[PDB]
Amino acid sequence: LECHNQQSSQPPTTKTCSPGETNCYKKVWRDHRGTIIERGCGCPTVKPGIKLNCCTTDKCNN
Repeated sequence: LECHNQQSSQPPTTKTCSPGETNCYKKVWRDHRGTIIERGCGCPTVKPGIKLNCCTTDKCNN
């Protein structure tokens, strides 16, 4: 599996996940810096204050 890994509004990039990984994630929240989006491999738990999407196809987390 490859997923997108760039932050926020930066130009899209990608990485290959570790073997066995079937998830990509995108995670959006606000803090003192502004709005942050983090993208990568896997899928963390749902947390208050964070909008999370996890998807299972190449480059889906754009």
